[PDB]
Amino acid sequence: KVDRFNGVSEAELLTKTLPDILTFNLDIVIIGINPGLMAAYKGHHYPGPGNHFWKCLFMSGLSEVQLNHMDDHTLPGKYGIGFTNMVERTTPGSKDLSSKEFREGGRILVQKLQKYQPRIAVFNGKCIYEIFSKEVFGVKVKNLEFGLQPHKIPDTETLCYVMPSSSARCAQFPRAQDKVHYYIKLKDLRDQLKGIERN
DNA sequence: CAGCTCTGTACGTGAGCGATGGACAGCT
DNA sequence: AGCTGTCCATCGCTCAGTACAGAGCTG
Repeated sequence: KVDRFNGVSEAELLTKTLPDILTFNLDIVIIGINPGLMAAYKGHHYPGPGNHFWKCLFMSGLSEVQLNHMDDHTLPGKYGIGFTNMVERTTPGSKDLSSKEFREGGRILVQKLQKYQPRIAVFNGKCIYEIFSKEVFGVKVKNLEFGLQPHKIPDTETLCYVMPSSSARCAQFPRAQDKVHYYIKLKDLRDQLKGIERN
């Protein structure tokens, strides 16, 4: 046996959830798939020592310094960034989640986005946008692409932006460096929106 | 046949944890 | 010089979505 959670069982973590960090007037809401074990353990967003989220946020220039999971509550006020997940239930990986859980998450998610109305809904993972698109827009494309989506959240001006998951489980974008392009394009989209709005 | 959905599988990089053993200091 | 134990550098093992082939299904 290997002690990964400082004496806390995996079974206890599987019962924990991760709070949303949402406010009104946000530029960005990072939508994770669900909490992984370390996120359920810490009660903070993307604490995975290998998770690329905080590294990509810094390397892209979305944060001026390298931040970590303990900084997640400062993001709404300082950077205009919030957090939620498509699915509430904690699991080791995306593969443990059922189609029903994802669709229930999708309905709750669109209601949250319609309430907070961030400038950009950022899907941190292709898999959750695949479900969201079919469920909310009734659209299923053969080749779903990353980046800006051609659909706004219904009854809002909220854009949908898709990125490969920040999880290092994903072999197709093996390093933080391979995902940073999407974070840079996110920053550019944010800056472009703030330019049009300011007169 | 030809699209589709569904499921099983393979995949690159970097980090914590636990085991290993060489360096070395304190003893006598 | 001989013994013994700690430190810690280092290594192996495990871990943290996505694309796609092929089966099964249906138009």
